[PDB]
Amino acid sequence: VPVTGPGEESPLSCQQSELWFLNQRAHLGSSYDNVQMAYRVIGPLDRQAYARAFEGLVARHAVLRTSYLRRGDTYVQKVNDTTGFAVAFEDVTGDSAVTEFLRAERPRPFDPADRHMLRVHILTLTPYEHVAVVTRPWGIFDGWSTGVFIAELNALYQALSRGDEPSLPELPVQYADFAHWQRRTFDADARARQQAYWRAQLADLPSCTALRTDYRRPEAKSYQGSSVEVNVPAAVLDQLKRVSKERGGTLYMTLLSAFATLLGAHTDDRELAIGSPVTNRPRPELERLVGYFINVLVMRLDVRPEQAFDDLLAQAQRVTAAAHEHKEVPFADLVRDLVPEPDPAYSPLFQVMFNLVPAVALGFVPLPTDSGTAKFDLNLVVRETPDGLRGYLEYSTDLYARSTVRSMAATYERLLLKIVTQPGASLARLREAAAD
Amino acid sequence: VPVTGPGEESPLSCQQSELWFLNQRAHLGSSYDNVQMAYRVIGPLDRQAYARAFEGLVARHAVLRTSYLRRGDTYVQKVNDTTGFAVAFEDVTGDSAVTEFLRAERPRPFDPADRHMLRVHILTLTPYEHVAVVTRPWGIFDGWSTGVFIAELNALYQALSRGDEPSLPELPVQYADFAHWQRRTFDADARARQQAYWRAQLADLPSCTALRTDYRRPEAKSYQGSSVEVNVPAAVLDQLKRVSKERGGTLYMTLLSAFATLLGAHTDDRELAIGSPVTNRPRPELERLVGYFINVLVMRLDVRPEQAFDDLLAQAQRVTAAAHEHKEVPFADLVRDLVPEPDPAYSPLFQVMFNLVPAVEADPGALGFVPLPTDSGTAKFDLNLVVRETPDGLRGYLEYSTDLYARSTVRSMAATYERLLLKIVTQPGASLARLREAAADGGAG
Repeated sequence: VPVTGPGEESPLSCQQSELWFLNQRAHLGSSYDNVQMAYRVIGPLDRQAYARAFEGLVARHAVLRTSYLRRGDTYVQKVNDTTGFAVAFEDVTGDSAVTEFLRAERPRPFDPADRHMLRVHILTLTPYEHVAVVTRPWGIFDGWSTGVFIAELNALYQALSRGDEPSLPELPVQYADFAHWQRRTFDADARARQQAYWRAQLADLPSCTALRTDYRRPEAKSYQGSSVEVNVPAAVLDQLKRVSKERGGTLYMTLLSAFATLLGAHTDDRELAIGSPVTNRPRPELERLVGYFINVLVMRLDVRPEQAFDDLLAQAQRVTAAAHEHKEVPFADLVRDLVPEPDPAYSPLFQVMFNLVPAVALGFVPLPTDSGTAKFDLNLVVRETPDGLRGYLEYSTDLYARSTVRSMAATYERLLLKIVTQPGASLARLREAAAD
Repeated sequence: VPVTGPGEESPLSCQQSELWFLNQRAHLGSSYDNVQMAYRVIGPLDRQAYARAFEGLVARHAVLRTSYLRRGDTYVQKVNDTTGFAVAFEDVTGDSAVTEFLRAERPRPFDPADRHMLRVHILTLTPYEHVAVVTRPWGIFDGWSTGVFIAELNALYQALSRGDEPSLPELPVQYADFAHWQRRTFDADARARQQAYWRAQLADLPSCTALRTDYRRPEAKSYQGSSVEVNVPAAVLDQLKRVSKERGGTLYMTLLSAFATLLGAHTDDRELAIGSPVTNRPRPELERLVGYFINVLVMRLDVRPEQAFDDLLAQAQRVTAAAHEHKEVPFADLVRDLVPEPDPAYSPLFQVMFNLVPAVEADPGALGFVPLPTDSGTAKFDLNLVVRETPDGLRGYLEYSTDLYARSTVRSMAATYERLLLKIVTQPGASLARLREAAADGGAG
């Protein structure tokens, strides 16, 4: 319900506890974590109409035009009018020039006091070829919001180029209203209950995972990394979705179990802590908004090699269900409460992350950009697509070489198929089968 | 003379005003400016002997073992012992893996209160090939100190490889003794005089150059950049030296004049502010130390197109001669005095830098060295020409900000510079405009 008026300051969210400037690193830089999205537009493009489409898209969503102010010991979010935003134009010749311009564009600092958290550039190569550049800092909005952003941009441009009136569904509630609703629902009791549950669940947990690396762990993390591509065919993904249904779980649980089985071949521990970002949209009005609804949970999973993968999958389902009940407490609070002094050589409470994002005339070709960053030792971000299962494995170059991570992705691809074919075997047998 | 005892606190020298923790940037990080020196050691290397040679350097050179501790609103240098230093050994298979390892290791932080201010990695590739990574923060030692460091490393390694003992010339003084002398060798008057000279010399100057760029200038500098190669034949260098000695100047003056003439084709200002780093080692004792002895001086040149090149050469001689007499006050102090509020769009007090690196001065089973190209993709200035003298001619690169320039424009600028040098060689008394239009015969790139 609307509980926000003009000139009123709203608090933050549980998922807004790690935007980009609440996780500052001294040796890395404030803007090392910016998110840049670039597209190539093909065909006769009404450039002014496309700029107006971006203007209207910014004016439609209030997260793209919200500021952050320091009120004593805490911060508040304020909504600004779309006045001031403008799409910048530049004539660029060649692909290498575009790449160099993008590399120069991404690390430009964003400020908490910025009126707009977005930077839009249209690069004019030819009268028929253009490049659209979208840049934001970390913690602004997630992949769901990105798909909504792109779809609404395309619709509004199509409705505005040929002099028509744009027609898009009205957004029922604002993000600030959602934060206000969560504040009054989650004040002091459920927070304490979830914190106690995570304290008891994550008890007697090692501070770090004894994962074997190619290079010695430095006394301080550099957070420089790369990524390698992982691809799963559509038939294997369909078979995974089928085998997940028979066990009463979802595809995310099966894929997380596969990731846990992958990591047991490089560690001697029996308990693996795998972080995982999960969507928290507990209302019908939130499936359409643009914003950050993602929170991080640690999956404490027993990885004894002698247990059959069915038992592992059931244990993973139970752990996810128990964590899905306690997904409201921010991960930063858990880290600061359970690790008072973080060792600068590794990431707190887990060193491996798994992510699964749900499935989402001019021609559009996305421009891949490698940020060259790694917040964890490993990070799996996989996507659901009509032609299969596509994603990347983000690794740290302090500890790992490229070849080992590529082999890890390949054996993960083999492991998914081996799980599909023979789910009745144990983890040791599964890894032995996937060794070849 | 040595006036320092063990475990005694010492003040900071003038060239130490720019190490890393007094020139931090919020969005760049603490370790964006780390100087990674990497080179390939080819042939049979005694890896443990090489590590012992680096340790002997750390023991010999107290700068590589000095800590920096805050005492109030300043910093002091305390010379720790040689205990603690060790060489990290890693096994790397592949040059792309080496490049990724270098990119990851370079931004690893250094602490002001560390016991040793260098990281040495002997990346093992094959039994007869190695990569020696000497990563240090900015301001630890400079190019001349880099040459001294490399020569002493070679001497120590050649002494320790076989069953011999180290035999190196004894160092009469230490950098702490140099700092004590430098703080003694003024009565609060030299700083005032040099500050007054530099504030009077740069007065009535634009806060930024009106140079033409391919792209519009962003609100904040991204500090990303690239470079293009500059190459000059040996004969052209010899003729340039002949012209310089005929006119009563040096090679640096002629190259700076040529650089200023090149920049006139891309601007409408009648004056140019060009920054340049210079060596300050005013003692025979300091000529073989390891340390930081570089200050940055800015050269102001008039580039009106109706004047002959000889007038520009004379003006360059005058300004360079006057600059070397006032090369003690740090450039950071000049920036603080003359620039109250810096603009994040451009570098302060100058956006073009010209650098002339001083020149650097046989067993069957010796080792070969190949300096790995360390292009960090950083740019502190809009344009940065860095050249050095070699027996094969003149070598260097032209560093440009990627926020403003495409590669083709800077490549055309480099070609125009190399053509203008030859035009100057073959035409002594031409005019600036005539030289520019003669050097423009590049066929539009």
